[PDB]
Amino acid sequence: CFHPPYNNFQPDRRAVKRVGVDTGGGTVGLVASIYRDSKRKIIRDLQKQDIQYVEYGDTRTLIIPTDKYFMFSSPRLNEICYPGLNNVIRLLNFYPQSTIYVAGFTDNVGSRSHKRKLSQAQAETMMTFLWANGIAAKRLKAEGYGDKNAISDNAIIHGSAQNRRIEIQWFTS
Amino acid sequence: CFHPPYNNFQPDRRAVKRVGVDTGGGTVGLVASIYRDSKRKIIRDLQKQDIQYVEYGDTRTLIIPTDKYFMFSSPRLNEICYPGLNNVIRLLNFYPQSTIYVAGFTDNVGSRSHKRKLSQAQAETMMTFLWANGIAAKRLKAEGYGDKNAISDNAIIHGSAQNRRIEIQWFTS
Amino acid sequence: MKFKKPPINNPSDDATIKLAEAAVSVSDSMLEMAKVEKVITPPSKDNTLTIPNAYNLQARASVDWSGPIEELTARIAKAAHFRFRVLGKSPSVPVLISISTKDESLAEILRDIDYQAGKKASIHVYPNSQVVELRYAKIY
Amino acid sequence: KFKKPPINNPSDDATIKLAEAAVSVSDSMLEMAKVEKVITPPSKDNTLTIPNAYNLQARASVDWSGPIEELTARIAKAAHFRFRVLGKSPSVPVLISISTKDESLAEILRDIDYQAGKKASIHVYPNSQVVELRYAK
Amino acid sequence: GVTQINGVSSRNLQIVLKGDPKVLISGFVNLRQLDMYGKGTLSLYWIKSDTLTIRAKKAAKIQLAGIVNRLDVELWDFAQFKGKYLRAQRSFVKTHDKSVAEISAVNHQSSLATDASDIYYYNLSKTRADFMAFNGSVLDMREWGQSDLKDFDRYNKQFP
Amino acid sequence: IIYYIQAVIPGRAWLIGSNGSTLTVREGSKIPGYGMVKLIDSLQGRILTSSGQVIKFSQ
Amino acid sequence: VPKLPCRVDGACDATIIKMMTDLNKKGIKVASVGQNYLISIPASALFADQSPRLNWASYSLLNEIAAFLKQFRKIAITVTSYSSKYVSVKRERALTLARSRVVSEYLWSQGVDSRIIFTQGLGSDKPITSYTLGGDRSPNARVEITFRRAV
Repeated sequence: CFHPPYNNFQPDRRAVKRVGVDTGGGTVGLVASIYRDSKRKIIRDLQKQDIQYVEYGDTRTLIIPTDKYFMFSSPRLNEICYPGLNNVIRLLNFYPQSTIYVAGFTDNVGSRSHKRKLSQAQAETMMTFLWANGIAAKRLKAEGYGDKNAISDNAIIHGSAQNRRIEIQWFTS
Repeated sequence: CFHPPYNNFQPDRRAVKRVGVDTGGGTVGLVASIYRDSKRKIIRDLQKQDIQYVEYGDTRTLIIPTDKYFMFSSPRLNEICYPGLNNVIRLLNFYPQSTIYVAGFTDNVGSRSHKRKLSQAQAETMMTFLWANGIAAKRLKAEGYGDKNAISDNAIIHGSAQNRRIEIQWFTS
Repeated sequence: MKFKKPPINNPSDDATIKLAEAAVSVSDSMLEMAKVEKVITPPSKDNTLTIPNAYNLQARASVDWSGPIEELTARIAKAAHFRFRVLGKSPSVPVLISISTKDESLAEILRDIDYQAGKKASIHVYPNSQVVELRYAKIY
Repeated sequence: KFKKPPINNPSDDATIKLAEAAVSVSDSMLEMAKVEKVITPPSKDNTLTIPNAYNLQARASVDWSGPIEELTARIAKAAHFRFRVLGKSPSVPVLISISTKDESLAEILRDIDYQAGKKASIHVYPNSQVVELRYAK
Repeated sequence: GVTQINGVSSRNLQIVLKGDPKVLISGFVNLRQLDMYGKGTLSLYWIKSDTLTIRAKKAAKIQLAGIVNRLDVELWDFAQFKGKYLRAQRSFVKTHDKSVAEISAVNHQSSLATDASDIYYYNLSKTRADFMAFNGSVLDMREWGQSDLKDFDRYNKQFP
Repeated sequence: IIYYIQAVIPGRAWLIGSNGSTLTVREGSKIPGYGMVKLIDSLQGRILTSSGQVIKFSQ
Repeated sequence: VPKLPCRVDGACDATIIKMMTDLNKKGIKVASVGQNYLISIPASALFADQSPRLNWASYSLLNEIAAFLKQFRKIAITVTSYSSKYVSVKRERALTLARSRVVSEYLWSQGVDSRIIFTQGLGSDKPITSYTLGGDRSPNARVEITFRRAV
């Protein structure tokens, strides 16, 4: 079956469950499996949760809100939102040659050293979670920027909520 | 068919379209063609647009309003009014021996050097458009007058609108 | 043989007629004074010495602005990838400009801002350090 | 297939005259400003240049509105320079105002010199590590 | 046959070439007409003329410099006109397929490029008028870094 | 008397004066009123002289 | 309430979603991250083969984009053009500058209510794809219009 905290970092044998409830037809179980392990349904599942995906050229980017995937003002990872993290591992499993950059961003409230240190901690936590699921250490790099290059306006409430985020970029070659 | 920006400065094969919609009668297509390529219907089409034609002796003159054939206060040519320009080329195709004079005129508002320079620019633009449609360089001359010799009164609104114009004169021999 | 005269425009409003007649007289009064003043005191120097051009000062812009000077100068400098610097104290009565142009280079935009600033502020450009500098006048 | 006209085009023989008058007035404004403006050449501009020593590139954050000597002495002390004064302080002191969040000290010194005007000057010697505030007689 | 003439001072000259010559002439020439039909190359240092008419046909290379009151240029295919450093007052230039022109008009410039041909100017004339037909192109190709470049006016500003 | 230029090639230049007198100048030669020539620029119409001034195109 | 305005005029959320969906199916890329917006257009749908001359039919697409841009409120727009490598660096720097000048002029002619439009052309300096086999058919010859929605 499935162990809810990260399945002991083992790949879950997901397809056999569908082909067991459908043989308990084999062809219908194979069609349901080959639909849900495809890339577009995984992309739609990240769309169903609060994670944004942007593809432009051969550069791909994931945008993750710290509001739902971290506990408040800490580098601890929020354990109720494990389906999103498992879907991130499943999507990242499709590109086994590229290099990964993870970058952390906060808003403008507080002191500068505080913002930089919190960003660095959160980026390292997400990089460590990526490394512990099988990805080799030579493919990864984490960086924490402060309020360096924002994407919304910090003088309003919703845009300031949209500014606190984690960026994941990766190439193809 | 027809390319709307100036047909790549090619002569449009106009008659075959009429004889194709009438053979798709041949005699009726020839009568419609020999009516619409005649001089009087072309003169009536320039009358239908806002271009005036005056014939007196063996000197012929075209009067063109800059209000509809140029963009505002610039030497750029207004591309929505291309049927009138194509009809000008079609009418000017009938006199292949004469020499051409094009003269530009503005109204009285502004400074003198400004009026002269704008007139010179507009006359050169219309001369270049004539030269690019096949007419040889030894047959053309452009001149820009300011508010030199007006044809209406500049103290009233409609006459001042009538004073801004391009004059095209040509001979027979 | 219908007779017609070429300029046939849209109908006009008599309010616009009255404004046009006032504006023409304003314009030629303006012409005579500028002619007299140019004759009396001929200028000798040009702000090309203080604002030379450079590469990536040749990107182009079209602008419609009716406010204070600092934010516009900051936007132009940020588009030109230059640092922005302010010298002196801003006055209490603000320095207002009004620019309405179309498709001219940033060096000319900066020169027009410099010309309209008048006796109140000045623009300097240092291309070797990539700096746009605005300085206020020591008045009040 | 379609070219549309400009949306606010002067398509009216009164509006056209109004717009031409509006063009010529602004041309005359540009002419007047060009005659009226006085400039200085960049060769003989009397403002302190950036003294580009290593110690004067440190970033700072200043809020001050008061006499010039105390603020310049603190700037000198922060740059590990020495500081000396040549002249006589007037009865009414020279008042400046600096309000910045992240800017270097060499340029703070440049602003101090610009705001001081004709009454005082700032000189930087980067071999014998000293700055000097010189009054006007 | 290559040709190297150093010093010509004539008040009239007419040159037509038919084969594959490689000629270069120095001096002062009031040239009037030029027609090229081969793989000819030609260069002149100074010309102080009054009216030039150039017709180039197959693959010809021309390199002129000097003062010209009126210039007319026709390039047909695979022809290159290196008219940079030739400062002309009036220019009429027409280019057909896969031909290259370098123009230096001063007062008045009139140009047409029809299909996959190129016109490059190198000076900002007081009045400019350019037309494009199929895939031809007229480009600015100036420096961008000179300290005293001058921008367009109300009267120069045409949009290609 | 002041001098202008007419046409510039890499290596030599052709000049006109106020009086209508033509002149041809090398990379290094002597002209009266300016002095000694040390740079002929081809991409930019400017020639520096020994007296620190530059000769350029007409306007 | 009956005399104050109740919304910004001529703008509707359904119209924004409809036009964004239609543009993405047509092939023009519309993306939004935070409040920044990007419209990316392939150069083949606008220009001829590396000449700054528009086709006559692409003005409908520019009209559609202008109708999209009138839905927002904004301060500055940037238009930047990029091309592919043909002859030298100068020829495509001139080409991209001319292309951006023409496109921003037609957009300014239509009624986009912006205060500044900046235009630049970068040549073939910043490619978004390592596959450089096409000419103007290449995916990395494009024009990009970027802005920030203001309040």
